[PDB]
This record gives sequence, C-alpha cells and structure tokens, in this order.
Amino acid sequence: MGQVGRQLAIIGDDINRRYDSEFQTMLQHLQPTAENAYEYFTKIATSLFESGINWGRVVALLGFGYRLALHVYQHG
Amino acid sequence: MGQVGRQLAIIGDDINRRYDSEFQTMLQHLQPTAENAYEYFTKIATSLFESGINWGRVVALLGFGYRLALHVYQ
Repeated sequence: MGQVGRQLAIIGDDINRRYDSEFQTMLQHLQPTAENAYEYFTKIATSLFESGINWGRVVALLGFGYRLALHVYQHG
Repeated sequence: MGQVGRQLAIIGDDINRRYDSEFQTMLQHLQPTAENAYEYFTKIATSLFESGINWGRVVALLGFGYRLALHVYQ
C-alpha cells in the first residue's frame, strides 16, 4: 500500500517531466481562446478516439485538457 | 485541429507502453480482490497526494485505478 503509493508518485512525477513541455508546445500551435476551447477539446476528443481508445490516450487527453484550461486562464 | 488528436494518440500510446507493465507488477505484488480494492485505492490515493500533487500523479492514479478495477475483475 504505502510502497505502491510511492511507486505511483515516481510514475506520476515521471509523466510530468516527460510530456508537460510537449503539451505547452501543442497549445502554442493551437492558439485557443475562451470561445473555442470547449469545441477544440470536444473535437480533439472525437479525433483522438476515432483512431482508438485506451487508458493512456484517455490519460493524455485529461492532462492536455487540464493544460488547455490553464493556458486559457493565463492568456485570456 | 484534428491534427492535435493524432499527436495525443502518440503520447497516449507511449504512456500505455511505458507504464502499463509497471502497473501490472505493482498490482500482482499487491494482490487485490473486490472485498479490499476500495480501501487499498483510497489509502494509496491519500498517501500519494500527501507527498505532493501534480497532474501527472492525478492521471497516474486514474490509470492505476482503472488497471486496479481490471485486476479485481480478473
């Protein structure tokens, strides 16, 4: 339990360090606003899952959406 | 774009390859059943976040929980 919790922390911190900078760049090429962010996310979800759905892709979309939310906060 | 959906698939498929086998190993060392999955998850969750919380840890917990549910379903 406590040991697996720490291993999840290592995986979690690993996910952060690997892809967080990749999301920032994906948001720059996007240039989203407070009026296209929801439709962009919804269309991106359909486009992603059309080629297949797995837990990694769901987890990638959730992290991207959270980073999308932060980007629209900071540059809106 | 629909162009971004294709790059998320690459990240998503990479996330699956990178950690799915590690999630399997952590689960078969933990050996959970239906009678104990909920308490194990909720204690694993709090202990994880009391060391710090960021979006990677949140999604790692979500993916772990999904594979946890799959392990108990056997």
